[PDB]
Amino acid sequence: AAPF
Amino acid sequence: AQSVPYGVSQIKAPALHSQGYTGSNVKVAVIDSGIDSSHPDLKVAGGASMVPSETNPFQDNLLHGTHVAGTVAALNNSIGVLGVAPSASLYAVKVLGADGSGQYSWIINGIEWAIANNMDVINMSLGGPSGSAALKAAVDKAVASGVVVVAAAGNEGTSGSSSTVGYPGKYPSVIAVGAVDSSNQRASFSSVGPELDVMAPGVSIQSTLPGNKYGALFGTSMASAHVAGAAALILSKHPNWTNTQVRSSLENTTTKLGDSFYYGKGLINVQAAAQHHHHHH
Ligand SMILES: [Ca+2]
Repeated sequence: AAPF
Repeated sequence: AQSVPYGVSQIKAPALHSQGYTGSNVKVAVIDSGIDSSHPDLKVAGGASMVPSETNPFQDNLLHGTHVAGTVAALNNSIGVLGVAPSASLYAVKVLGADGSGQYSWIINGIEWAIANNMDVINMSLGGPSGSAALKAAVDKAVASGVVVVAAAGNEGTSGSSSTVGYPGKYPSVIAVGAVDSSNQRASFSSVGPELDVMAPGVSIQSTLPGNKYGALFGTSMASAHVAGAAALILSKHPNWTNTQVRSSLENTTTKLGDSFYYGKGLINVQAAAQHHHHHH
């Protein structure tokens, strides 16, 4: 994941 | 002087503040890059870091979790901004490394931490492009335990006729939040698909940033923050509502906008949500  | 970012007003948070509904005693996990606890406009209650290299969840290296936190619960005072739920008990759950990514295992660790430490609301202002059965199990378990689970829908825009909603946003147990601007127009980056549940302000959102700063960010992360804060306002008026009742209150009282594939149910109205859950009865 990564920041949205 | 305190500024109330327009997004807080756009969702009708201030009408609830005046009645004494501010998120008091509601525990909100910001599952993200951490939260700067030294910020004068944030009161961090606790939290955890699930990042191997990064033991401190109060060190926000990505300047992201702090911004999300401030939309959820920036303090009501004479400085800075104002949270949707300015009395909420704020938890820094760091699952994103300084490099800009995190493992789903670290997200699951945060979710399991949030169940074990009795968070009322999980906000996952993050996601990845592919699923995992493990991540779904984890958000399903959080929902089974009565946690309101909010996630950013993703920033992938349109892709022909396909859902571009990220994970864990895409899972039915999760409230998937897309981004509108101040005109209630969908932000071009906002992920689309039938998994989209609601919209909230996601463009030019002023919030807290590390080192006693403020700034505007854009993303479905900002939108999800509004909805997690909204969940906290609702629970500060209706503490025994189930997570399902809280979800229905937000989804069933929206301002309808465009097609459900692009806007879900439309823009949340936390004042309308706080009247009644509209789940069954
Ligand atoms: Ca403030």
